[PDB]
Amino acid sequence: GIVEQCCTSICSLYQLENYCN
Amino acid sequence: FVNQHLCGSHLVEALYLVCGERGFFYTPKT
Ligand code: NA
Ligand code: NI
Repeated sequence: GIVEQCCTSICSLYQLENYCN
Repeated sequence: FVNQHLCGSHLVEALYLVCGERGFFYTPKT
């Protein structure tokens, strides 16, 4: 998931925004 | 914005900045 993707690869702030409430 | 390499607590800092007062969920694999 996003926690693993951001750390093993890279991720964008727009991907992170999907986890806001 | 630029892409990110974020592990551990650095990812939660990034979620905090992105989401602000909307809040967020931090949901690692188990
Ligand atoms: Na970005
Ligand atoms: Ni560190």
